[PDB]
Amino acid sequence: GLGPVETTETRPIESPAPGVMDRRSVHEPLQTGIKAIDALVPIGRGQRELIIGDRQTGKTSVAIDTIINQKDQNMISIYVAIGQKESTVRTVVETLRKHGALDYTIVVTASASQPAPLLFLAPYAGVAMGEYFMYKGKHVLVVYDDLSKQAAAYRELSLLLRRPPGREAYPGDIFYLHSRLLERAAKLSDAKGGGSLTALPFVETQAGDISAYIPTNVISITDGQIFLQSDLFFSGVRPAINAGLSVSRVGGAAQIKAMKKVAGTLRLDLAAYRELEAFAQFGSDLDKATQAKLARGARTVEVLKQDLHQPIPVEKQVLIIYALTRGFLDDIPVEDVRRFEKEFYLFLDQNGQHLLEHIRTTKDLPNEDDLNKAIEAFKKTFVVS
Amino acid sequence: GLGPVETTETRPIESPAPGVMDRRSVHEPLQTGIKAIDALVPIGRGQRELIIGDRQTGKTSVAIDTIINQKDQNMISIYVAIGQKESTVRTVVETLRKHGALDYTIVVTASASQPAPLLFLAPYAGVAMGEYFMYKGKHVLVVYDDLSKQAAAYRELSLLLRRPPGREAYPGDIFYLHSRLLERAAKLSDAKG
Amino acid sequence: LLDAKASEHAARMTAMKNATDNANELIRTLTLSYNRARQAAITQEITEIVAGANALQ
Amino acid sequence: MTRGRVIQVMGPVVDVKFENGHLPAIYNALKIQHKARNENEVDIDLTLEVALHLGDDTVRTIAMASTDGLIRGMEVIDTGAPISVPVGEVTLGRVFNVLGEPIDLEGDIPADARRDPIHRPAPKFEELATEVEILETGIKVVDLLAPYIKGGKIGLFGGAGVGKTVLIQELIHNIAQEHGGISVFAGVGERTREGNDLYHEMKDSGVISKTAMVFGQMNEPPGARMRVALTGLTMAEYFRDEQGQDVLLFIDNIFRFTQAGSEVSALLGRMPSAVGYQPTLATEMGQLQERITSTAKGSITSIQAIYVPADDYTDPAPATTFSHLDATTNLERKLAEMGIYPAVDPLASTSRALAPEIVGEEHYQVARKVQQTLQRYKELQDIIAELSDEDKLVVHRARRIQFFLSQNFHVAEQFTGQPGSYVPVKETVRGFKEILEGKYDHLPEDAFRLVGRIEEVVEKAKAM
Amino acid sequence: GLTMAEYFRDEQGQDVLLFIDNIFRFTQAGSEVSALLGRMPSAVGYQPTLATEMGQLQERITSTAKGSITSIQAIYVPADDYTDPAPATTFSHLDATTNLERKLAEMGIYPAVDPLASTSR
Amino acid sequence: GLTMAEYFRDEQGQDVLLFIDNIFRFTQAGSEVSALLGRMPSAVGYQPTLATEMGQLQERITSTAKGSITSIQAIYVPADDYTDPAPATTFSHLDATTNLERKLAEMGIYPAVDPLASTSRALAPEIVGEEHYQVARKVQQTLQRYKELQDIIAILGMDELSDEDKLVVHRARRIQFFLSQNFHVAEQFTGQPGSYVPVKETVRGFKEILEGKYDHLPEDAFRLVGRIEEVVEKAKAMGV
Ligand SMILES: [Mg+2]
Ligand SMILES: [Mg+2]
Ligand SMILES: [Mg+2]
Repeated sequence: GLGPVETTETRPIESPAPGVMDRRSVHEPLQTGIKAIDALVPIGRGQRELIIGDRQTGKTSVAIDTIINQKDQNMISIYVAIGQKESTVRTVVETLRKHGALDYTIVVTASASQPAPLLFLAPYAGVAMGEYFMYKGKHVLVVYDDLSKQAAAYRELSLLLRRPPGREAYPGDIFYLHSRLLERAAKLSDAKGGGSLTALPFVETQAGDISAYIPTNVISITDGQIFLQSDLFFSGVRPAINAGLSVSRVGGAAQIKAMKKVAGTLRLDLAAYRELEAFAQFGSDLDKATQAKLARGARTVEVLKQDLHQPIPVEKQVLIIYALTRGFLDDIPVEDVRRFEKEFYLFLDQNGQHLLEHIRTTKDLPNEDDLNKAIEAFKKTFVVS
Repeated sequence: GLGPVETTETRPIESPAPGVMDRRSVHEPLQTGIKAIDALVPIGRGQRELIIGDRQTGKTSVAIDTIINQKDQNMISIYVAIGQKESTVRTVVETLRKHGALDYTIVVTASASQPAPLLFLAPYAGVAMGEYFMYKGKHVLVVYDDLSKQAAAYRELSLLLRRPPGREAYPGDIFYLHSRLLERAAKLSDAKG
Repeated sequence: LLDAKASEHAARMTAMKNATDNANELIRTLTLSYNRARQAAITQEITEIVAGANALQ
Repeated sequence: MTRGRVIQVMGPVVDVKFENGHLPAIYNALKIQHKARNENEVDIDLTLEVALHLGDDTVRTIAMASTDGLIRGMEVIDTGAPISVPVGEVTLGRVFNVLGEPIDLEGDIPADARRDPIHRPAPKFEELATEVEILETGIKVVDLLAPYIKGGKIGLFGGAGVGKTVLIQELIHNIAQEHGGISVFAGVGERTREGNDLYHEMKDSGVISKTAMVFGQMNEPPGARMRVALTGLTMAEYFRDEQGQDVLLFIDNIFRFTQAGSEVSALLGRMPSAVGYQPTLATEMGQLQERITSTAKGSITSIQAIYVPADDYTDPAPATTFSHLDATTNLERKLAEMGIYPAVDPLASTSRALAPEIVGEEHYQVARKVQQTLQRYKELQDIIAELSDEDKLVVHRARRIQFFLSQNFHVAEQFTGQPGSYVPVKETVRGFKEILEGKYDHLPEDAFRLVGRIEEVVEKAKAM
Repeated sequence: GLTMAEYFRDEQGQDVLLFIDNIFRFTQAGSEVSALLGRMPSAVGYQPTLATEMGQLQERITSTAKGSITSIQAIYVPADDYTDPAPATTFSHLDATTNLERKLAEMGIYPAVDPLASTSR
Repeated sequence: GLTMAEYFRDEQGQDVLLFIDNIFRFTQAGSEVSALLGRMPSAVGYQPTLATEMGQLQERITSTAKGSITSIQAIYVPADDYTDPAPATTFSHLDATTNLERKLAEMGIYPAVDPLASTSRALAPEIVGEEHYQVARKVQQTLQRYKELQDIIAILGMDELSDEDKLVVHRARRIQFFLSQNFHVAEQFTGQPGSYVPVKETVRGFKEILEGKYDHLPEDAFRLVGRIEEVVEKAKAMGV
């Protein structure tokens, strides 16, 4: 209700995808601000990563934090809400407006009370609006609130038109409907301009069952998935990401040199800790390399926790993960790791003003001796309770 | 590709089985040549024995050895290949020809690229070929290399005719399909030959 | 007594190893039966859907 | 004359009405080419494939592209033959789609070339080879433990991050260099990003001059992804039949072939089979795989990547495809984490050609002895991480045996420096027999890393 | 009941409560007529128009600029199977859950609301 | 055959026996026909009229005031599934049932009757007696208790049980082996002549087994014998 929209162009909703020879490999990174994603499951510009999990796991929060983080990264964001409640859409738009994220964002909405064709047509409209910027040299990011509600709406339309059904009554061309949409996200070559479009579809499961028809359909199209668990959400772990079932086939090519040099040890440590986490009740284990690994794993798990909004710059993430992996956190007890990292961030803003600039300008982590001296200097001031 | 076959008789594919008062008990041995079968699971002339196992357990080898062993015994062997690979059928025929087992063997073939209607008539063609010798006083042995492929071909054919499927999508007469075929094997009485 | 304590701990370790192996084998057989049930459920559901849809015509 | 007209359009399914006694045969190709007459129309360039004769001069067909913009009553042309693709030396080094049109922006194939139909019956019984032969790849582990067979089928159970696109390039290079063969790669249900990556990799390593490529993308209608493997198959059959070469054919995922077939069957209104598959699953698989044979002229050998749904090996699709395979090859991560290339599992990999009547008696015995030694070493891991008398010697021999299975490839030279080698089967068998006997027990274990014959390890030890 | 409640929100500007004995039955009733109207069945023998009906019901209770309607709904899960289409469809409209436990009622805690199983957004 | 038996029953007042080789094939053939008759299929593809046809057949086999018809029927279970529509429907017409299981046959126990799922309407204290009822109930109770302990024996073992549980297992294995027998018609397979045991001897033998009288003999001496004196003789010939 702000008046008419004054445009002068139109784009067909059903248009073809860029060809095999019209593309280029993914190298630039997409910074989200969540440490777990940015370290273990990196996303590059032009990728298609799936976010999958049950309800009551907080996927909209992940999407909203990612959207907010793009303030000074020269990106245009599009948020598509399919089958959601109008009240939640209104509060999400109000959250976006407060953080000043409405200067580069477009919202397309088809709530649960709308006719089924609108729910089926919304994602194509979103990607059609994105392609206009994509084909002029810009970078776009499209989020689909749920790809299962669109599939259900399409199934309803097909059954009402008397088209032969299939498994779980879905039509024959239900894989086509989603693959034709998700193959329009690309990274263009230098001859076509150099623009890109990144896609983050959502799929909701029931009781954590990923064997269902649509969940297996969308897993086999995308370039990797992020798994959110309902057990970790209830306990209070935000975000409730699972690194044992999350993959990214683009890999380290979507990362900076410092993050590459830092993330491997963290991955190995978390993998080691995940096996023995369930047996902490029975101590008296091998004193050599069991409780040491338990302590390192607990320190790792505390580092990866985060709070709603307030994303973190990549240099700060790199520096804190470097501090954790080099053995600078063993003296600090588990209950003080969060406060330690917060006060470290505060410390770097005053007396660490050159390491951050070196990482920003060069994209490589600073000299080891200077880093060690800085972390040694901070520890003498931090008072441990 | 060796030229035309010069026969002068025919037999219907669908034919009745011998009656209750036409048979007699089995009292003669069929020697396979394999110690484990010949000592633990003996087989008689006129019997119906099933060989069952997973893929890659080598039952074609058992069939070939049994067919080869009948060189001296006055037996006529028939080998039916349903849904196999034509290359393996070629090599099996080559193995049979080496050991001189083609003087008393007929091979009926329907490979995996042939239509389902042809994959489903092959056992009946084989039994029709065998009954010609059987009803003259001779002794025959017939091998069906896979009934689980005949069943799948029949299910495919019957689903295209829009017939309501049962358990595992198999039709209602999938038992009749096999029972009507395996009831043509018998040990005839002395009045019948 | 010290010899007895050593023997006790060795026996407990070996018994736990055997128990774990048995549990693993049971898991294997249960998984086989589960896959059979999964396939049967899918087949029956799709058959019912198509049988219902064919009734209108 | 011989013009049809559109009657119905339901997504990817079309109906065309023809004249009396002028219907096209099943599997033919029909063409729609329309130019916008007024401002209320669009331009159309579409190809359709005949599927059923419904009666009343009506034919039901599936579409190979998008059907948006079709109007009832538009003219349809009957070509008179199935999809025909160009064959010969003109297809080497180029990228095509299901219709045979190049998609690499290097020009068009001239209209006077020779084209061959997609659909064809399999070779007859009297034209096959009566014996079983062995394909010498030149890779030590594959040649020793899981031998290949001319005209056979191999299942590659690899994945992402294990070194699959390097093994494929090595196979292409070795076959072309030593035997003179040609390679065809067919990608069914292929992501566009990964196709781009593979094309650039092949152009970098230089093998693109000996291979043809066909791509059926993930964003194509189910009819298109169902008939891509047939285009690569008919491109390879030319070199097999006309020239008499030994040709390689790679299939990127044989599971997406069956999935596309099931989607097409659902679109046509058929009663589903068990677990919801098409009633004609086995017939379609057999019609694809029976054209990959070894005749009296040449042979086609197929390497196919298989995905197993739900980790269920008894599922109808893997169970149907496993009855055609002659060998398997498994790549595993931890073997790559130890720096062993290629990362082939030496105990999970199997083959039906490892029998004494095919490879002789020396080869068979050496292979079994290597397998038993490796199995024992695998068993002893729990104890190891002075146990017995012979176990120390077992471990001492097994470390060397496990390290000697690695090799230096001609396609890793551009990244490492080493020339890369090609090891014959007799040489690798002799080397493994000598290692088993212990003739080279007095050398460091690191010398047995990324070398060719058994002389190179001795030279490495001498120079180290 | 919904149209009886909306009058007070839209005309008196009050804050109203709406209790629903079993929302599940609502959806169930729809299926019982769907096949008789001549409609092809969807998964588990439900009507093809399930989410549309539930959304058209549940979207009318909101908080406008005048007043609000807040609804407490009791839901029965068939055989305690939470993946059934009807509970799975209606669970995407809920903001909070309130669990009543017999264990706390036996010991003399009134109300018997479970503190470790009740959730809210 | 039903008509042939009904003539005798209703016209000569005789007592007639009726054997049916496999009553499942009757419903299976009905299912095959109903598809071509043009009927909408029921669950698992069966005919809509399964129960009506079964009842129309099975209600003529009764004992009226003139004579009686004792019918013994063998019923097939498809794919070893006892919850199939046909066995489930036929279960409701029977006075005494006998369920054979493949697991018991795989262990060599013959016949393979399941001792807990087989029922009879004549197992009442006033019909068979009072000793018989108590003996049968105690045997069934011990077999059920042994059945409850199978999983924990499978995973942990026999060393983590109480003394009473070990005693229960000790007697249960003996009872399960003593339920087997050697038949006259099975002589051509094995070689043993075959056995016949009256009721009182069976009750006596199981009463002695339950009392711990034969707890020292090997568990293998109980297989394929007629009576308990034969158990004693077989144990004696075994060197014990
Ligand atoms: Mg959520
Ligand atoms: Mg076979
Ligand atoms: Mg019987």
